[PDB]
Amino acid sequence: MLIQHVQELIGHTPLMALPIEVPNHSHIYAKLEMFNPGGSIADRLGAYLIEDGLQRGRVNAKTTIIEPTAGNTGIGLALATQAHHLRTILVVPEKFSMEKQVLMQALGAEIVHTPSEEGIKGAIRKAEALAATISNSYVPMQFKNPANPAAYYHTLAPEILADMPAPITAFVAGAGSGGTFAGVAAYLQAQDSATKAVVVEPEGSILNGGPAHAHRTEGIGVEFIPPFFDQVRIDQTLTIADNDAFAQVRHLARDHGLLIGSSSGAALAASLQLATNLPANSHIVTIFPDSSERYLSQKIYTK
Amino acid sequence: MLIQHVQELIGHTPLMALPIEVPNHSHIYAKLEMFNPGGSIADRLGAYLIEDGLQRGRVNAKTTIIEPTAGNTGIGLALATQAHHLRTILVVPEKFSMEKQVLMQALGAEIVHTPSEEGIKGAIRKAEALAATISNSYVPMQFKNPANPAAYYHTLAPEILADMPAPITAFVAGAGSGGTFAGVAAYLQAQDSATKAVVVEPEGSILNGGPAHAHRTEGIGVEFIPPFFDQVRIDQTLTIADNDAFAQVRHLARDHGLLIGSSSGAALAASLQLATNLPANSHIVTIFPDSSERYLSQKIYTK
Ligand SMILES: CSCC[C@H](/N=C/c1c(COP(=O)(O)O)cnc(C)c1O)C(=O)O
Ligand SMILES: CSCC[C@H](/N=C/c1c(COP(=O)(O)O)cnc(C)c1O)C(=O)O
Repeated sequence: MLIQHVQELIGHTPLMALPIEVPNHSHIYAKLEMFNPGGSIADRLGAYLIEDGLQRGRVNAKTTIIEPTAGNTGIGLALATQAHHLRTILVVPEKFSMEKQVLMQALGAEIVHTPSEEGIKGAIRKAEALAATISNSYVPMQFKNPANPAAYYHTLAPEILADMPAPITAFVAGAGSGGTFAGVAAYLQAQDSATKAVVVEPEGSILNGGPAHAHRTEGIGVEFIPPFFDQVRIDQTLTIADNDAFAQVRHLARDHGLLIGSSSGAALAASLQLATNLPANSHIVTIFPDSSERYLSQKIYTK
Repeated sequence: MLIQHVQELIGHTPLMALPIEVPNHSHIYAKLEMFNPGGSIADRLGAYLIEDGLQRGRVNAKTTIIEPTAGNTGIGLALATQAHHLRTILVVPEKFSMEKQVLMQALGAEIVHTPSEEGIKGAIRKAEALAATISNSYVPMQFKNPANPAAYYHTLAPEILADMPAPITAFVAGAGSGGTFAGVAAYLQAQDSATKAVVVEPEGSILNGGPAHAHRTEGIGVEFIPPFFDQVRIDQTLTIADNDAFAQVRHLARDHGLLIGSSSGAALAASLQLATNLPANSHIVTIFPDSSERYLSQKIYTK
C-alpha cells in the first residue's frame, strides 16, 4: 500500500479471532485499534471531531481547539489538528500515562494539567473555562458531542460486520466517554435487533452504582452516565475488577503475542464472562483500544 | 481483514512518500515498519530466522534458541519462537531501551544481560558461550547468518518495488546487523543496476573508520564490518550525527504526525543529505524500522 499522509492509515484495523479458550465453546472477536497511526481507536474520533467542527462552521484557520482528554483522544485530536494547522490545547488530569502526554506534546499540542482527584470532571471544567477566555475557540467536548458515536458508527461498525464470518451474538466494549460502545452498538443493533450490547467498566466507575474511586485500568471508567446511551439497548452493564483486566494483559502477551492495554484486558475479561451466560457456539465481538506499550511507564506487565 | 494469529500481520507495511521539503525537488519514500505486530522491522527477521532454523534441521521441539539482540530482533524472535513453543534466551547489552526488554520478557523470553561497554560484541560472546553449555540449542546469529539478508530479500525488497511509483534512484538504510540493508540493496541492485545503495550509521560506529564509542541513536551502529556486505555494491557510507537523527524524530512528529525511532531519524537525515549529491527530481527509498514510542523511557523527544 502506498500512502501520502499518515491520516490514510486511520481505521481499517484488523479483527482477530482470539485463539483462546472460550466458555461454552463460543468465539470472541477483537478489533485491534492499536494499529492506528496514533496507536489508539481514538485516532478515528479525533479526525471526525475536527471534521465535524469544520463542517458546522465552528472552526476556522486561527481557531484554538481545546479539549479535555485522558490522552488517547488528545493524540487522535492532535494528529487531526496538526493536519489542518490548528492550534491545540489539551486539558488532561494529572495521573494519566506519561507516554500519552509526551506523545501529545510531540504531536504539537499544549497540555494543561488539572488535579488527579478532579478526574475528567475537572478537566472538562477547566477546558470550558479556558475556552471562555479564548475568543476564537472550539471545544469538541467528546463526552457530550453526538459526533462522537457518529464517528464509530460509519467507520468501526461497518468494518466489524465486513470481517465477521457469522452473526454477532453480542458486542462487549469498554466505555470512557461512551462514544465507542454507543456508536457501534447503535449501528449493530439496527442491523440485527438480536445483537446484545454490553458495556464494560472498571471497579471504581459509576455505571453500576458502585462507589466512585480511582482505578488502575486506564482508558475506560465513567464519572457520570454518558449521554450517548439512549441510542443503544444496553443488555447488560459489567464492572470488571482491576486484577482481572491486568491478568488478561499479561496472559495474552505471554501466550499469544498480544500487546494490549488494560482497557483491552478489561474488555476481554468482560467478553469471557459474558460467554458463560450465553448460548454455546456463540459469536462475541469486542474492542482492544490500545497497546500495552502505552502503559510501560506504569509497570502494566507487573503483578 | 480477518486474522487468526498475530503473525499474519508481519510485513506488507505501508510505503509513505513523506510530505517534506527535499533537495533538488526529489522524493523520499519510507517503509513504516513500526506497524508490525511487534512494532519493528525485526518481526520479519525473527520469523524467517526460526523458519530457516527449522528447515535446516538445526531446531527441534525441545531446542533452546539463544540469540544476542539489542531488543527488536529479540521481540520478533520471541514472537516466532512463542509460535512454535520454543524456549528462548535473549542476550542483550545493559543500556538498551527498557520497553524493548519488558516486551521481550512479556512475550516469554528469558533475558541475559551483558555489560553496556562490551556492546553487541559482549552480547555475541555471551550468547555463544551459553549456547555451548546447552546441548540442544541453536544460535540464529543475526550478525553472520545469511538467512538474515535473505529474509528481507524476498519480503521487504519486493514490497518496496510493488508500491514505488517510479524507478528507485537510490536506497538508503540504517545498519545494525547489516541484514536489512544488504538484503534489500542486493535485490534492488539486481533489478536495476542504476539503483544506488547507501548505508547509514550513527557517529560512534565503525563503518567509516571512526573511533568506536557509544551513541544515543539506537538500533543501528556496527562494532565490526558486517559480512553481508559483499552482496551489495555500496555506493556511499554516511555517518549521521546524533543531534541530526533526533532533530528529525522531533520534526516528523510535530509537523507530520510521524512517531519514529532514532534509527528512523538517522535514516531520514542521511536520505535528505543524499538528495543534495543526486540529480533533481530523483527518487530515494529508505526505511523507518520502529516507533518513537519505543524510546519514551529515554526522553527521545527531549533536546
Ligand atoms: C478514561 S476517559 C478517556 C477518554 C478517551 N479515551 C478513551 C478510551 C477508551 C473508551 O473509548 P470511549 O470512546 O468510550 O471514551 C477505551 N480505551 C482506551 C485506552 C481509551 O483511551 C481519551 O483518551 O480522551
Ligand atoms: C547492533 S544493532 C542491533 C540489531 C537488531 N536491531 C536492528 C535494528 C535496525 C537495523 O536493522 P539491521 O537488519 O541492519 O540490523 C534498525 N532499527 C532498529 C530499531 C533496530 O532494532 C536487534 O534488535 O538485535
